[PDB]
This record gives sequence, C-alpha cells and structure tokens, in this order.
Amino acid sequence: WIENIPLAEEEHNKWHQDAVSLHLEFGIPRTAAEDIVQQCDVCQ
Amino acid sequence: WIENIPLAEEEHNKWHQDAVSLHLEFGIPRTAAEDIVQQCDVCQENKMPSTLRGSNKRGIDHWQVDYTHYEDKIILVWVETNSGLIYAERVKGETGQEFRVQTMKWYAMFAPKSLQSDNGPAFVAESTQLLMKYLGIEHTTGIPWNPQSQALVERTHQTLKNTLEKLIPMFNAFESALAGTLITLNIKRKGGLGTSPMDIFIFNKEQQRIQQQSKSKQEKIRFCYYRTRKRGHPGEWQGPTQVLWGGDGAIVVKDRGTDRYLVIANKDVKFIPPPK
Amino acid sequence: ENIPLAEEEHNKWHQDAVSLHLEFGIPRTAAEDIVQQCDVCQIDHWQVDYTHYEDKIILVWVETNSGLIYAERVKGETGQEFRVQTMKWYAMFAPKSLQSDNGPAFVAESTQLLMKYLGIEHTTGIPWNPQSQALVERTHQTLKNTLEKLIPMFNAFESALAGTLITLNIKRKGGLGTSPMDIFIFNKEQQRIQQQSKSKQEKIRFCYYRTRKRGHPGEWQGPTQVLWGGDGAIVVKDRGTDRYLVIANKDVKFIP
Amino acid sequence: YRTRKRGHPGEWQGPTQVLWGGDGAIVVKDRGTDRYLVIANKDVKFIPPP
Amino acid sequence: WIENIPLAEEEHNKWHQDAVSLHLEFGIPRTAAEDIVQQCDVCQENKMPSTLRGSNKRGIDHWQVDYTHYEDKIILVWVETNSGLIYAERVKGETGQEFRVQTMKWYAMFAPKSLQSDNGPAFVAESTQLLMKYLGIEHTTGIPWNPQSQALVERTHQTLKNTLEKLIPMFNAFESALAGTLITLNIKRKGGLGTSPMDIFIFNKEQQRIQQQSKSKQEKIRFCYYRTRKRGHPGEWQGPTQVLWGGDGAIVVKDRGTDRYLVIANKDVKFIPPPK
Amino acid sequence: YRTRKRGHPGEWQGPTQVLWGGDGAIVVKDRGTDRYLVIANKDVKFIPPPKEI
Amino acid sequence: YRTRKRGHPGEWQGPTQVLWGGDGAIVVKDRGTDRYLVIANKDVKFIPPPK
DNA sequence: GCTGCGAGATCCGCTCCGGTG
DNA sequence: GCTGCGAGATCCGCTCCGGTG
DNA sequence: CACCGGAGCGGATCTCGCAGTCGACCACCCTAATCAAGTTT
DNA sequence: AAACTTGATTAGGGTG
Repeated sequence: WIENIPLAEEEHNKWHQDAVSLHLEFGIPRTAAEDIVQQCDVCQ
Repeated sequence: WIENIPLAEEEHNKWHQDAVSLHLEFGIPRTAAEDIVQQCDVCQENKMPSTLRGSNKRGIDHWQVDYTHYEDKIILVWVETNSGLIYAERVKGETGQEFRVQTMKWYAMFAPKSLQSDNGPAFVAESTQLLMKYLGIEHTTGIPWNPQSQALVERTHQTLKNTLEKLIPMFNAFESALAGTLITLNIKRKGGLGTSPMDIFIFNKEQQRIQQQSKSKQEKIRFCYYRTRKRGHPGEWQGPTQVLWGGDGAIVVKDRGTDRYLVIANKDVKFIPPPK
Repeated sequence: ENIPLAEEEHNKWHQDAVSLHLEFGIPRTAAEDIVQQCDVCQIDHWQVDYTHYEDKIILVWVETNSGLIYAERVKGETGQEFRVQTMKWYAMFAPKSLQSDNGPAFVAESTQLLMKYLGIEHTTGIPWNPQSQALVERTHQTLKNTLEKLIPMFNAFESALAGTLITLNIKRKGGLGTSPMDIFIFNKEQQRIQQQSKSKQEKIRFCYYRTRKRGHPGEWQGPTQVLWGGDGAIVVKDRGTDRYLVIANKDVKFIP
Repeated sequence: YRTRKRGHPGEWQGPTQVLWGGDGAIVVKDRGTDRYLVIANKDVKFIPPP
Repeated sequence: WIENIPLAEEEHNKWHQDAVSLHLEFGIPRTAAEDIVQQCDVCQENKMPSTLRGSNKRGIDHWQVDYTHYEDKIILVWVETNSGLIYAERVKGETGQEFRVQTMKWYAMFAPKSLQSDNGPAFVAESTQLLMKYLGIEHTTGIPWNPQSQALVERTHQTLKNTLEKLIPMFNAFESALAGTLITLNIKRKGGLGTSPMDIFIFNKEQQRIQQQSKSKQEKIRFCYYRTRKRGHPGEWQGPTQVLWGGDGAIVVKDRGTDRYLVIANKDVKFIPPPK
Repeated sequence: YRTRKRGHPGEWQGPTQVLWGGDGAIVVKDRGTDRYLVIANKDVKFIPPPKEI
Repeated sequence: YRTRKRGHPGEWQGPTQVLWGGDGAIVVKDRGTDRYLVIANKDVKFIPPPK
C-alpha cells in the first residue's frame, strides 16, 4: 500500500491513467488514487 | 495532505500513534492512515487481539464437563451444551479409569451424543477416547488455556458452590446436598416460561424422535432455481434444487457451492412444476 | 377442553385412563380422576426394591405405569443412604408418588418425613397389585439376566449396571420403537402442561351454571363444584346425568 | 438466537418462531428487520412457547 | 387461596427454590413469592452485590496517581481526573520523601488543585498530607485494595506500557522513551475533534480564569418561586431565589432545602420584577 | 501466536498464516513442528497478510 | 423421469440432469442406485428454463 | 477442527386504578 | 468520608459518486 | 431519470488489562530415561 | 560371553 501508493503517484504523472486503473494496478486506495487524478493537473 | 503523508508516516515511524490523531493533524483521509499501522512493524507488534469468541449451543445431548475441587472434594460435573441441563457426582480421584466408569453411569442415564471437554488426562485418555468411539460419540477438546470453551461447567461450578453453601448443613451427606443442588438447578431453577432445563432436555428428546422425522418424508418436494443480480440483472437459475422448506416470502435452500443452508426471497425463486 | 367428552366416552365404554388420555389428548390425572370417579371401574408413581446381586445391594426404582425404572448399587439398605439415593433419584426426575413394601429404610420416620418434605405420596404396605408386582418381577428377572450378559464386558460393575439400565430403558423398545424412556418423557410433556395449567391455579370452588338451548341461556343450576376450570371454560358434572360438561365462563356464576 | 452481535455472537435474541428444522441451523424471521435469516444451532436455544 | 402459602413457605424453608416454581406449583401470586427469598436467610445471605459504581473526572486540576512497576522500574504517574492529561516519571523508590519531591516537581509544573490516591504509604505519609495541606490542596484517598477509584492511572499503566514496548529500543534512555510515551499520549493521542488532553487542560486553564469569571458579576440577577403538586394540586409558592441562570423554557436554581442546583420549567417560575 | 504452560502464555511467535478461519480461533501451522494448531484468539495477534512484502 | 414394470409406468423421479439428449430418450443417472439410465421421452418430462 | 454465559441487584418505561382544580 | 473507564478490534446505520436496462 | 453499487466516516458493539515480584504444592493423563529379567548365534 | 527385546518404577510435558 503505502509503499505502492507513492510509487503510483510517481507513475501517474508519467502515465496518467484512471484512478481506477491504479487502484486496480497497485492495489491502493481508490479514493486516494482519485485524489491524485484530481491533484494531477494533467488529467484535469 | 496526500503528500503530507510520507512525513506523517515518518511521524508514526518516529512517534508511533493512532490512525486518527495522525489522520486529523495531518488532515488526510484516515483509512490508509490505518494502513499505516497495518504496515507498521512497531505498532503492528504490540496491539492486543480484540476478539469476542463464541460458545456452542451445539447439540441436543451435546455435552460439556469439568471435574471440581470443592472444599478438597473432586466433583465431576456433567453439563449440557444446548439446553444446559446438568448432572454431577463427587469423585475420589480424577483418573481416566474412574472417569470412564463415571461416564458409563451418566451416559447410561441418557443418550448423550457428543462432548466438549478439556485437556485433563482422564478426558484425554486412550481408552476414554476409544470408549467414546466404542459408543459412537463425539468428544471434542477443550483446548489449552480456554476454560471458556469449558464455559458452562465453570459457570455452574459457581452456581453450584453457592447452593452447596446453603444446603450442606441441612444434610448428613455432602453428596445428598450434592443431590439437592443437582435437583434444584436441573429442576427447581425455572425461568422464562418457568421451566427447568429438565423440561427442555426431555421435551427435546420427544422432539428429536426419529420416527416422526422419517415420517415427514411423504410430504412433497419441489425444487427451485435461485439466481443472483449483478448490476440489477439476475443470473441463471443456480442451479435448481429442492425447496427444502418454504416460508412466506422466502424459503429454505442449500447452495451446493457452500454446501450450506440458505434463503431465497420468493421473487428470486423459480417454482418448479410437479411431475404429472 | 376435551375432558368432558372423554368423560362422555368413558361413561359409556369403561376403558383405561391410559387410553382416555391417549384417545382424547386430555390430561392423565384428569383420566385417572375419571376412572377413580367412574364407579364401574371402581402417574409418576413408582415402586422400589433393594436387590442383592453378587453380594451387591442395589436400589431399584420402577415406575408403575410406563414401567420405566432406575436402579443403583448400594452399600447397605440403611434409611440414611437410601435417603441420599432418593435425593438423587428425585434429582433425575419429577416423581409424584410411590409404592413399596414396609422395608425399614422406606417406612422410617425421617424417610416418610422426607417424602413429605418432597410432597410425595409414599405408600408402604404389602405390595398387593398383580399389575405392579408382575412387572416388578419381570423387571428384576430381565435385569439380572442382563447383568449376566453385560458385566464381563466392563471394567466396572456399576458401568455394566449402567449398561443394563440402558438396555431396558432405552435400547429395549416395543410397538413403534418406544422405550419406556420415550413413554415416560411423552407423559411428562402433556402431564406437566396440564398440571401447571390447572392444579396450581384454583381449588375447591363451586358455581352456578346453565345450558344454552339454541343459544338461549338455561336456568341457573347446581350449586356444583368447579372441577377443572379451563381457559374460557370449566368442567362440571351435571348431577342428574352423572356426566361431565364443558361450561363457558359466561354461563358460570362462580360461587365465592 | 444470536448472530454477529457486536462481534461474532452477540447477546441472545428472539424469542422467535422455530420455522424449519435443519441440520446445524434453521431460518427464523428477524422481528427487527422482518427478515428471514439463519442461526447456527449452536447459536440456538429451543423453546416451547407456553 | 393464600393459605397454601405457609406450607409453600415451609417448602422453601425445606427445599429452597425460586419464587416462580413455588409461585406456580403452589399457584399463588408470585410477588410475595419473591418476598420469600427476600425474607429467606438461606436463599438470601449469599447473594452478590450488583453495583455499578462511578469514577470522578471531577473538576479541572483534579488528579490521580499510582506507582507502576515496569520491568522492575518504579514509575510514579501523574494523571488527571477530568480531562485526563497526564505526566509520569521513573523513580528509584516509592518513598514518601522521594514522592514528596516528585510531587513538588509536578505540582510546580501546574496548578493541580486536588488528588485521589491510594493507601500507599508515601501518598499517605504525614508530611505528605501536611504538604498537600501546606499548599492548600485536596488529597483524597483511594480506598484500600480498590484500584478502581485509581482507575485511570491503572488504565494508563496499560496504555503506556504498550507504548513503552514500542519506543524503548528507539532510545538510549528508557526515560527518554518515557518522555516519548509521555509526549505522545499527552499530545499525539488526539481524538474526537482531534485534540490532545493537553489541549483541554490548557484550554480550561484559560477558561478556569478568575477575572472574566469574576467580571460577570455585573450582569443582572433576578430572583424567582416554586410549588409542588400532591394528588395533582400544586402547593403554595415556596419562596424566591435568584435565577442563577435562565435557559429557554427553564432555568438554573438552587433549593436551599437541598442546597443543590436545580431546574424549574419557566411555567412554574415567577419572574420577580426589578428594583426601580 | 503464543501458548500456555501451566497457563502461562508464550511469547508472540512466528508470525505465520491464517489457514482456516473460525470465530474466535482458527487453524495455523507450527513452523517448528510443521504441525497444525488451534489458537485462542486472545493469544492470536492478527496481522495483515503481505507482511514486509 | 419414470420407469416401467410390465409396461406399468413407475412413479416420476428426479428432477435430474439431462445427462445427454437422445432421440426418443435421453440419459439420466438414478440417484438411488447411482447408475446411468435412459428414459423414453414420454417417460420424461423436460423442465423449462428459468424464464 | 473449535466459539462466554448466567445470577444478582437497580433503573426506567408501560398499564391499571384513584385523586386534583 | 468515597464511585471502572479505557485501549483494541469489528460492524451496522447513513451519504456521495459512478454505471446502466 | 430511477435503481443498484463502490468508497467513505460517525456511531455502535465486544473483550480486556491496570491493580509490585508471581509461583508452591496437588491430582490426572501421557511420555520417557534407566534397571532387571530371559534367550540367541 | 555380546547383543537384543520387554516389563517395571520413578522423572518430565498438557489439563482441572
């Protein structure tokens, strides 16, 4: 989780998927993933 | 706060706190804040196991026992699980042979079908176990450092010893007073609807009569499909199996998948027409 | 209430109170009251014997009706030991009443007292009933026969004693696969339903009563006893017919 | 009967209706939720109404 | 039909049973059938005292303490009642002199106003008591062999020792780890609204201030009256007392009769007009 | 997990895996004896599965 | 499914699996004797699907 | 393959009966 | 002249947001 | 646009340890080191 | 006369 969770935060800035996709990739919290995608200006 | 988190994480790694205070002061979502101490070593280590546990109502004639040392008197105690009618007897030694004889007596008083009992050697003894087996009976093991599986017998050791303290001066015999306590709580203790355990055991022996159960076979079976809705959309009838018993608005059924009895509301039932 | 209709049938046919209970599903102390109140024919009721086997005094307990029993090894036939034994025996059951001979432990003052302490009908006397006595005899014969089967097989005499108690009370069955256990049990059911439902409530009450003719209330009649007060009903004998009747409590005037 | 309760077995519940006898459990309605359920027969205590 | 009762009474005096079975079999009213065992000696004597009890958070600056042996380390623990912020310190001996010094320290850290503490001799010591007195402070006695008045300090001995088991490897010092636990639960434990005890103590010290508290005297008083209904019929008005504070639909008042604060719904109030 | 010797509980041990779950106690393997065991929940200190991994 | 004795149709049995669809009959196991069996489609009543 | 429950004493709410302006 | 509440795991009663016959 | 579902948090439910260091001596059942008693190539 | 198996009587591990 909390080792996955930063790394996915790193990786979304690269690869910009769904929060869904990272929840389902890394097995993180989805809502945190959603927080990244919102806090990711790029998908915004 | 999403990136406050590694610092908050550090502050757990430093200062090792609850998911809450950490959640709030770092102002995050709390749930991964719990996944902290899930992922902590330290705080993961030393927490206690909150665990409720359970005792078994279990079976008609299913039983539970422990020996007693009342006033330096070994008293071995014969105590039902389901409706918790009991028996006991004073004993000179706890030994497996002695024990085996005691249970021969008490077993002969009834058709006790099974048992929970602890790690005491006489319970545990080889020919004791072979005797349960010899008679086609289920011993089960009260386990180390759980009197609590042995709950009721210890409970009743309480109840009984209170009653002893009443009655024993009234008698020549301690063991007639033992009879008196035995009498009373297997009988004279009556409650709810004002019924003993004895009521309930014996009643249920009438209730558990095999001939009646065998007889109900003549009553009709139907089968029924149940099915399951994913995003609103019910599955195939899963399978089709007997309406074990119908209720109003739902039924009794088994999932062979679990091999376990189950409900289906009568809307998600298919009624399956008769042969004809 | 089926009790007065059962009484209607017995007044005709003169059966056993057994089959009155069984036929009509009434109480058995009701039924026993009928046969005792039926001049033509005019539970939890036991008999004991100590018995010697292999130089082992054994106390025995024999229900007079189901025929179900109990027995236990005895050191000596003393009143006091026996007083303990009937503590334990009453422990296993809810016995009402008893027969026995005049045996000293039985007749003894603290023993008879103890029956009274338990509210029991004890009867010592030369036990005279071939109904009972035949069965007690069959019991002891069958019994020590079954000892002679079982006792080699067991570490304990009292375990094999247990064995015979099983054999006869449980494993031994008849009719529809009923052991005297099953009998006894089933009797305790409805009897302890009726006993709670009835005898505890009210005793020795009279009333005036009437009979509705096409729903037209009769004259008030009696005074007669309230024999069994029912739920919304009672039981009464109309003195003229020598027959029992159900009367609804509205057609009752209870005589205070 | 008793079910999940606070955790695992709660405190006892009902008295309810003994509807269908099975092996090891049976279904009784929850008066609270009006809902048919199951109680392990080790979570049961059987009773005659009156 | 209540003349069965003395015999039933005897049957309790003999056979000592529940009010119910006795009630039913003797077929009486049950309630005096309970008054039996109320009046029994035998079935009575031996009953247990069902008693809930209570703890006192008490007023601000009211405190509670016990020593704790942690890993053979005397640690004397300084634990508030009301908002339960705490302190503790490791000690070499429990002694009254040592103790007296410890409390000098901790007392100096605050304005702790009172105490609950047990029968431990150092708590109890003469000059200890004289020291509380010397400073105008209320000791109160944890009674002997009841930790439960000493509740929170034992509770916290739990909490703390869990935290010790975490932290102590992280430090040179056991007592720096003691500082760490101290830190955390007096601070870092934060909950509800995400606040420490430290929050609450200190806050309340701001709210425990005398001047704003004394300033409010300028605000108006009115007095007000009350009466009591016997079989529905209210008494005379039982005098006038200050409306200590008014609420909506009721107020704050004292009965001098009890010398205790009280409510009156504003209908049973007389408002008493001003001087003028 | 831990175990009772004259009642005296063991130290916390392993840790290892939930094999069969039950309410209040489970099945687990003793690594030392390679043997299955039933442990009182009280003496079961729960862990999430992945451990360090 | 049912079975005949001297042509006399036995009582219906199952419901069961159509173990294989045949022409004029099918395959079924007897749950009682644990044996595959064929039943002529007249001695069969097929069961409609969940609808 | 095994699981905490019941007894004791209080405290509040609901029902039936009676008193008050 | 004084009073068991607190730490630790689990779960139902609710809402906010997304998917779709 | 109505209905069901995944994710979220306040509230609710259950079990338990703080009480100084803990063992000392019993009774039962099961397992094991050690000594005594025979033969057999 | 070395080795080979089995019964007897006190010392340790799990349970009231």
